[PDB]
Order: sequence, then structure tokens, then C-alpha cells
Amino acid sequence: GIGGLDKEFSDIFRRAFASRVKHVKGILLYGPPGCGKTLLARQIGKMLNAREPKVVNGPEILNKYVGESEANIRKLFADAEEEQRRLGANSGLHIIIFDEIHDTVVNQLLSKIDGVEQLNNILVIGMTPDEKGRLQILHIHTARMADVDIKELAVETKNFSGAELEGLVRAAQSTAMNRHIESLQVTRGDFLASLENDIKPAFGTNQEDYASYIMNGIIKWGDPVTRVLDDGELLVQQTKNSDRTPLVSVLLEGPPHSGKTALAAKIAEESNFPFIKICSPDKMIGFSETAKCQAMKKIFDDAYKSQLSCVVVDDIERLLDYVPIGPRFSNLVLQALLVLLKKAPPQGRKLLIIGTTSRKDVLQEMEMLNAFSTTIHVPNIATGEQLLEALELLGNFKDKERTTIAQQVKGKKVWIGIKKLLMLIEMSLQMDPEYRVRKFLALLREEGA
Amino acid sequence: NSGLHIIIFDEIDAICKQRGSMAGSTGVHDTVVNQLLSKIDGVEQLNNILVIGMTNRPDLIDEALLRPGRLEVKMEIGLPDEKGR
Amino acid sequence: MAEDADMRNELEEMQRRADQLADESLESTRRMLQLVEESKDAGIRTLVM
Ligand SMILES: Nc1ncnc2c1ncn2[C@@H]1O[C@H](COP(=O)(O)OP(=O)(O)OP(=O)(O)O)[C@@H](O)[C@H]1O
Repeated sequence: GIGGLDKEFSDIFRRAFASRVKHVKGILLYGPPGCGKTLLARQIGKMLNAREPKVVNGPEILNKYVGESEANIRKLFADAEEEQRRLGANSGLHIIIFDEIHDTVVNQLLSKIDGVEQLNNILVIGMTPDEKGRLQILHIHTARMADVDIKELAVETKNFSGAELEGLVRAAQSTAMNRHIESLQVTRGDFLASLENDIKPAFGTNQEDYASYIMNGIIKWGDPVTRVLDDGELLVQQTKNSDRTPLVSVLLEGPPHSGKTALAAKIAEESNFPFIKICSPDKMIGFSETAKCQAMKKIFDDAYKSQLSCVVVDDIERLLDYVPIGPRFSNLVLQALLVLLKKAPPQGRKLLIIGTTSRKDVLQEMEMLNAFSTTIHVPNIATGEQLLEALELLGNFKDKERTTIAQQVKGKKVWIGIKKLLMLIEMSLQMDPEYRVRKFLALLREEGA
Repeated sequence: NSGLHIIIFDEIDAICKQRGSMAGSTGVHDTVVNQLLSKIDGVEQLNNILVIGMTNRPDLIDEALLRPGRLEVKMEIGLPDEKGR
Repeated sequence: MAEDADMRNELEEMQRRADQLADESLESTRRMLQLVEESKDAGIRTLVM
């Protein structure tokens, strides 16, 4: 009985056991915490032999230093070698497992396996949620002792794992017996904010933070929004049925303070893939160029090893470390990125790489644009119609005061992007109610309409 | 099963290197976690007694021995706030 | 490399009984030096008389 890991369980038993039923000397597994490591170590041993001895080895193994583990490590194997040498012909298999792995044991240990004697016919394996398994953790540990739900503290698992969850449950008595002490009526075992935070430290690899890049869901203020989105999502769809374009390169660009970074996250989330990942300079701050490129490899190879996935790279003029005053940048990072865009996926895999650009002209000058394909202009707001419709979608202003700015429809013409505007309404509101709208227009004019 | 019997083992920093791998080549008994580790949970779990610890710099010790079940509890006192002080 | 590590390490004293108990055997060997000679003393003078 194994939750998940069947494809990995499939291949692992054949190559070891299918051959025997030169033979491999040993197999080793690397697994993350919370994987049910010990149960798997039990099961593979059980499956091997009916009653083939299942031997366990301690974490402390090199105890008894006076002069023992040099023997006692050796003796346990030696007994297995002893049994082997006693009767080699009619087929002897002995099992020892050493869980959770200096001078002497390195050469001795390995030597024991292949030294002087053939040493064959034995194997040793080292390993370094299952919410139903976690339910067993309840019904063995919790049953030992308005109750918790049958399932809540098993599905609230993400933050923790049962292997560490053994504190609040022990304290769970104290949760209402701590009367600073005649006895309050016996308790129910009540669970109340006894979920993770009493003892929260644990390992679950959160690493999300994807939503943060988009703080506001994008609002449709205009035909251009639907334009950009449908023009992009037809691409992400045609990859699915694609042939001879496993990579697809797109560069979408607009002027600054026009949110296109969350926008790309929007188009990528909407078309749901196995894998998504986001390359943010925010993450890699203060890194050497050769570390930065390495980072891009490390994510990008993760995307390859999925069957297919899109990824995003944002704000690359900063990723490139560009400055105009005289041009300087890291060249190798650029060239790396550029070769990715022409790098094929291995046999069948396919991906969509997209990228965001404040300024096009610099890169057009750097001849990186041809590697990109089928690019997308995201405009700034041109017109007050679109403006009024935008704040209508949001609803910052009351319609009455909204009249006042409405008084001008193409009284002036606007170059504005959404990000500065969205921050600008906030200061406008911050000022006294007579002058909120008074100042909003003032600043809309401050940037020259 | 009277468990009034407790000890202060202070300054765990010194007695233990996390697995003993720290400081490279060291005496075999320069660090024994293994006996006292084995003492509490190794031979059998002991429910009669409580061990206490003080470390000014925990992070040296923490990864190996503060694995849950050896100690699943870990606590930190910060300095007082204005009313605390 | 450019590596210089020059290091030291400390000693493990083999349990050499680690108690004074050695004395009692040493007391027996005292007495066999001590209590033996007067046998000869009185022996030679017993032989004189
Ligand atoms: N419909 C929309 N169009 C554009 N931006 C929007 C829209 N709705 C919300 N936003 C906001 O725009 C912001 C864009 O942030 P982003 O990282 O794209 O900045 P940016 O525009 O790329 O900045 P710059 O373009 O100057 O580098 C987001 O915080 C998001 O909340």
C-alpha cells in the first residue's frame, strides 16, 4: 500500500528483483521529508522475501567507539556474509536497511561490500502527506488518549506533517484545563485554533507567492484588454495542437506603468498547464551575472522536465541590467536568453515563453527581437472614454463627483498607464473631499494630460 | 509514575555538535549525542521525567537533535517589551 | 587551493583501572618485602644459639 509513487515503484522493483528471480550490489533512494519513508523501507523488504530477515540499523550506528562499531557495523554484515559463505549454492538473500546516513567508516563500509570476498547475494538500502496515513497517525497516536472533526487536522496538513505533529495534541488537554490551578467538568477534547499555530514549525515547501505579483485582478476597461488577451490565448491554445513549434516566443510590450506583468500572469493562469513558473528580478536581487543565468537554467530545466509548460520572464531590461546613459549590460545573460528562444525542447515537449518590455527600441537595436515572434503592443490609455469606463469598473468615485471629471470628454487626451493612475486615485481620495477630484485632474494634467 | 524528578542540563551547545560532523576530524567521543539520545527515545520512551536546556546560540545544535520526537518542542524568548521591562 | 590547515586533536586515556584499588596488591607486595626478613634474622641467630 503506497500513496503515489507507482511509476517510480514500477521501475524500481523490476531492475532489482526481475533480474535475480552481475547482480546489483545495492540501491539507494533519496526522498523528501513526510514521504512516509519508513513504511516504504518496510514494504520493499517485505515484498522481497516471505520471511527474508528484515533487519533495521540505528541512526547512532557508530556508537560504542571505544572499539566496537568498527566490529559491530562489520559484524551485522559479517553474519550476513557468514550465512552467505555457509551456503552459497541454494540461494541466500539477507536484508539490512540503514536509515538517515567519518575517517574509518568510509573505507570500511564500501570495502565490506566488494572487498576480498565476492560479497554478493545481499542488498542494503539507505533512504535519506498520505492523509489516510495521517488518519492512521490519529488512530494510533490520537486514539491512545465536540471533538476534532474526523478529517480537519489531516487535511490542514500542508503546513505540517504528522511526524512532527505531536505537541498540541499532547497539550490538547491543557487547552482548557489550565485553570491556573474542585474540577471543571471533564472536557470534550475541544479543538479551537488548535490547528497549526500552537506549534507551527515544520517543512512543507510553500513557495507559492504567485498571486502577489497580481495584487488586483485585471479589470476590463477597454477593447484593448480583450484584444490583448484573446490574441495571446489563441497562441497558448495552438501550442496544444501544435506541430513544428514546440517553443513559441512572444514579446509583449507597452510603455511603463501599464500593467503587463500581472497581465502575462493572467493569460498564463487562465490557460491551465501542469507547470508554471515566473522569473522575477525581485527574487534574484544582488546576484552575479553568472548566478543569474544559472538561475534561469535551473527554472528552465524544471520546465523542460515537465511534458509541457509556459513560463514568463518579466521586465527583462532590468534582468539584462540595461542603462541608457551609455549602454551597459551583461552580455552573456542576454545571449543566453536569446539562445533559449531558439533552443528546442527535447523530443515532443512544448512550451510558451513570454516576455515583458518597457522599451522596445533598445532591444530592436540589439537584434533580440527576431528571436521573439508575433509581438503584442499593450497601449496606455489614449482617451477619457476608456478612463471613465475604467473607474466605472472599479468604482472609486461616486457618480456625482465623477460628473466633474466627466465634464471633459476629450477636453484633454491621455497618455496614462494604469499603475500610476491607480496609485493616483489614492492620494486624490486622501485629500479633503471638496478637492479630491480637484487634485485628481490637476495631476492628470501634471503629467501633461 | 511519579514524575517530579527533573534535571537542568544547561549549555547543550558544547556537549553536542549536530551529528559530530562539525569541526571536521574530531574524537569519536568528542560528541556523544547517541547515548542520551538513545537514552530517552532509543531503548524505550520515558514518560516519568523532563529534561531542560539553555542555549544562547541554538542554531548550531538544532538540525540534528531537535528533529521532532527527540524534541518536537522548541521555544524562544525575546527580550521584554516596554511593559514587560 | 591556496589551502593551509594545520590542526591539533586531543587524547583518549585508556581506562587504566581508574581507582586506587591497585594499592591493595601493592600492600601485599609491601608485606612480602617487609615481613620476610626477620625469619632469616631469627633463623641465623636461632642457629647460633
Ligand atoms: N486592466 C489592467 N491593466 C493594467 N494594469 C492593471 C490592470 N488591472 C490591474 N492592474 C495593475 O497594474 C499593475 C502592474 O504591475 P506590473 O508589474 O505590470 O507593473 P508594470 O506596468 O510592468 O510597470 P512597468 O510597466 O512600469 O515596468 C498591477 O499591480 C495590477 O494590479
